Parts: sequence; C-alpha cells; structure tokens
Amino acid sequence: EIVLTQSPGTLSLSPGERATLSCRASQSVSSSYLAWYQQKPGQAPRLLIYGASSRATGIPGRFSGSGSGTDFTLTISRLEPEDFAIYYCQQGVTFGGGTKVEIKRTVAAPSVFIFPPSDEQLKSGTASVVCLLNNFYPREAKVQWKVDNALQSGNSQESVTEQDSKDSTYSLSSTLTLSKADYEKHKVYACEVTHQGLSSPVTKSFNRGE
Amino acid sequence: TNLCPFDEVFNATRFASVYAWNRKRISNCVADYSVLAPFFAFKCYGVSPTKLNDLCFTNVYADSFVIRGNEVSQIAPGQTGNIADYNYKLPDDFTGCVIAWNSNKLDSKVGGNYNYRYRLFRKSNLKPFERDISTEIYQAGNKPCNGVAGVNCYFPLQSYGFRPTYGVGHQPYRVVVLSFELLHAPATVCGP
Amino acid sequence: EVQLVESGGGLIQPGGSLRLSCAASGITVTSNYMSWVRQAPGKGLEWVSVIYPGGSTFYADSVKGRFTISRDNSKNTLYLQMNSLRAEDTAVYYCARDLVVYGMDVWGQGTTVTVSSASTKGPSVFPLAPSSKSTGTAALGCLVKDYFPEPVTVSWNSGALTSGVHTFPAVLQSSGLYSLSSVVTVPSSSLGTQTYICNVNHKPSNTKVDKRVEPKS
Ligand SMILES: *[C@@H]1O[C@H](CO)[C@@H](O)[C@H](O)[C@H]1NC(C)=O
Repeated sequence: EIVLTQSPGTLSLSPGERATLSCRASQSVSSSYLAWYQQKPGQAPRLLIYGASSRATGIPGRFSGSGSGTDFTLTISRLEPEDFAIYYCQQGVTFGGGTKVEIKRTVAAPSVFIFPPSDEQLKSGTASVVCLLNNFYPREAKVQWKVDNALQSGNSQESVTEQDSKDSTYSLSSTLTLSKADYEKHKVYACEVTHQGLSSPVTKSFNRGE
Repeated sequence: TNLCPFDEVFNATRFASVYAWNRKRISNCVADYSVLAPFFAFKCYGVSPTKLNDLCFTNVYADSFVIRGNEVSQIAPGQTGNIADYNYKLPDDFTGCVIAWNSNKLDSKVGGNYNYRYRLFRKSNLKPFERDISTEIYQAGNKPCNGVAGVNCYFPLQSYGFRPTYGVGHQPYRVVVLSFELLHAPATVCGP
Repeated sequence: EVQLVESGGGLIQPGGSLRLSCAASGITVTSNYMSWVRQAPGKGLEWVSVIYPGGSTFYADSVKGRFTISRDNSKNTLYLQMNSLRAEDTAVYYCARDLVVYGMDVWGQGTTVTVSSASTKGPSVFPLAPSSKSTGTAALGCLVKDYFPEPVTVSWNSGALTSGVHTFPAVLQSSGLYSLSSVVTVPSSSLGTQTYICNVNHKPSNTKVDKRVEPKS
C-alpha cells in the first residue's frame, strides 16, 4: 500500500501569514486521487481540495493545492483565525498523519507546581502525586518523575489542554500513581520539567510529611 | 494449414481502453501456444498451458486491453474491484488463460497518456464478458442530470494518465485474455 | 439537502456487537462508494470499510472478519455491523461518500463507540492543595479520579471563578476508569481570605460533589 507522510507535524504561524503543508507519498501516485481535508476539534472532516489542485464548492481562494508524483502541497495564502485546525491528505484508502497549524507566539516558560496526595485518598490505599505545568509555549515539554532521586517510568500519565484562546499558551498535567505502601516507603517526591523557555530544568519537589 | 493471427493481437500497435476492450475472434487455424520470457503474467485456469498445443476448440476469443499494474490481479475468476466490476469481468468457471506484460515504454507519455480510460461509476456490476461503452452522465443523487455534469452528476469514465515516473503498480500493462469455446460444431482451431 | 445522519453508537463490552446506521439525504447510497472511517481518541483518521455502487465490499485489515458494511435502498441508509469488538475499536466513526476522483465530500456528524469491560462508577474528588511556600501566584485544584464513563463537568465556585482555570482532558487508567484534573491559579494573597470550591458533576451516576480546596497544614 501507499504511505502518505505529512510535514511538519505542527505548523506555528500567525494570522495573515502563509501556511505550506507537504504530503509525501512512498510511491508515485496519480494526482487525480489525492485530496486535502480540514478538521476542527469536535467537528467532522471537511473536504478542501480534490484532484490535487481543485477546490471544493465553498472553499476560499486562499486554499490551493499543487504538486504531483510523490510530493503534494496545500498552501493557505492568507491565514485567518478560523483556519487554525488539523489538516489531512488522503489518497484512496490511505490517510496522512495530519498537520496541526497553531497560533505562533513568543516562548513562555511554564510555571511548575507539585501537589502531594490528599489524606482522604491515602485512606483508600492509592497515592496520586500531581505535577502541573502552567501556561507555556511551545507545547514540547518533558516531565520526569523522581522518587528519592530514582527516575520513575511506566507509572505516570499526562494530559495537555488545547491552546488557550487568550494567551495562546499550553498547560500540562502529569499524574504519578503509586500504592500507599510504596508511597510511604520513600521521602522525596519531585517532578523535573525541561522546556525551551528554561535555562535549566526546573525541579519542584516535596518531602512526605512536610 | 494456416496459422492463427496471434501477432495481430499481442504485437498490435494500439490497445483499447479496458471499458471498451477489444475482442478478436479466432477460427480455422493452427496455434502454437508454446511459442507464447518478456511475458511476465501467464496464468491459465481450467487447462494446463502445455497441453494447449494438443487440444482443439471450436473458437478462440482474444480479448485485449490495457490497465494499470496493481489491477492485473483483478483479471481472474472470482475477483472484485473497479476493473472486474465495471470494466471487464471473467466468469467463475473460466477456462482459459490470462496473459499480461508491462508496456511502460509503449503506453506512458511524459505529461500523461489520457487515451486509456476505465469506467469508475456504474450502478451494478458487469456480467461476465459484458462490454459497456455508454458515456452517459452518472446520476448519484435523487435528481436527474440530462447530460449535465455537476453535483451528483459525474462522467462515468476516468483516464489513467500514464507517466513513465509512476510506480510499476501504476504503470500501464497490456492484457490478453484467451477464452476457448467448445461449441457443437467441428473444431476449427487446433494445435500442432 | 445533501447530508448524512449517523446513529447507533454507545457503550459495548469487549466481544460484543453494535450496528451503526447512517441515513443519507440527497445522495443514493446504492449508487455511490460509501465509506466508514474511524478516528481514535487523540489519533488521526483511519479508513475502516467501503462498499461500491455495485455492491462490492472492502475492509481494512484490522476489522476483517469482524466488520460488515451493508446498505438499505428502501430506507437509503448505510450500515456498519461490528462483532467481536475490541478495546482498539473505541473511536468516533464517520460515514462519508467517496467520489474517488472528487474526494470524500459528504460526511456525517460521527457517532462515538466505546468498548470496555467497566461499570458505571462515580468519581472520587480529591483536593490538590496549594504549596506553603508559593514562590506571587498559587495553584490549587481538584483531582476527579476513578470514574466511568465520560464525561464529568468541573466548575469553580459554582461558576463564579473562570479566569485562570484549566480543566485537563481525562486520561484512561489501566483499571479502565477515567481520571481528570482541574486547576486554577490565584494571587497568593487571596488564599487566606478567599475560599475555593470545585464543583464536579457526573451525570451517568447522578453524582454532584462540592469539594473545598484549602491550604493544608
Ligand atoms: C511479436 O514479434 C516477435 C518478434 O519481434 C515475435 O518473437 C513474437 O512471437 C511476436 N508475437 C506473437 C504473439 O507472435
């Protein structure tokens, strides 16, 4: 089968700029079968371009497709605030990975907070430690949990909010989960955050029992 | 003892589009199927290839067309897909041979060869050996078209646009289907 | 009006069955390529199945032998029957009309299919108390843990507090239950005077919780 790879994974631009999204095929495909679709959060996909270069009915002139062979490209000439969504290229049965066009803003380092498990939760037998990274940009950030300076892997889950509609920032929340027994077997609990806006990784920690 | 005009079918200059596949009838001759390396697809059903030189049939049908590479697998009994459904269908009890070979150096043009086409839209599947050359506008909605292409009204055929830079799966392949008909008349096509 | 209205999706146990329906308007299902395409949570678009105008059916490898696409001309509706449902089949499923050369132009609104072996459970709302040092902004929140199914609604001070609030998308724990968190940043000076209460509402279990979050000592 053919494999369509979209680039870049995320496009960081400002309203009014020009967006250029590439779709590269593993084999040379007839340009009659390639389409570009737009999708907003909570909505169904929306056909933008068909036959590589033909606009569907009801698509502004700022969208235009071009290319052939193994390289196709969708260009949005004048980016408008409604145009910030995810975009997929599709050839027959195959779909591309998708490209997210986001609002571009200046680099903002996250504010990092750590929350120990509540006593009520400890009464149940499970300890959830929480690390909050607030209002950062860009979205790429790494959270490393340390228990008594031992790096924890495979016992945590993180979640990211959508880009905030006011300051165009992201917020992340990681949750480390242990048993109460394993929780009371150690003292220092830390989360270390690496992000582009930080001169050095920021470590926020606490000691079990103040 | 005249010979069968297989050179007229295989070595022909121009092949037809698969939707309007050509059929050459063959009778009253001697055929050397053993003569028939560059042939890269030679699949016989209901009969072994060698024994064809020792058989006699009432008639032989040589159906010729051009498709793309990854569609040659559809030229076989009991297959599905755009070609087998809406262009050229072999019967489930097919007794014959499908021959196919790459013709990239003959049917691909820089900039596209749009002469070869295949039927894309059709409401029902073709019967075996059915031939549909209708170019009427296809009605996909609950409203008529009247020869007007538009919303829910499409041209039923689509061009391949073969280019030399396409992959071998999308490159043009020439296909000849040999069907052996055993009617109730004295056999006219025989072997050596 | 040319559109597609889908229905029939809900909660299924692993190994169960479910039949999604897609009523068409303006287009005839039997004279069109009709596709089912799914999107897993947070993932991209995946083609599931197609039925040709002539009746030929094709399926993705991950659903062969388990999924069957069909249609009814008398009601002009596409159908997707799913058997032996697995945990990877949880997704939003769309029906679309594939014009092949002219792209997939007409889509449905999508229907959600969740497949898990998991009973309706109310959430446990725990506080995430602000730090005692607070190196001039403080963060405080609520942890809505171990609930099922989606969704839960979280407000702050019964809707009075909106600025600085971040309600994070829920994660699916290995236990099969969901876990969410909602934080808010306030001035450090307001911790001693202002009181903060998070209001969590889980309609599937009729569970309303009002949890006060205060500095711990
Ligand atoms: C086509 O011509 C070649 C000689 O160039 C010959 O060997 C071959 O047999 C011909 N094809 C057929 C079907 O006879």
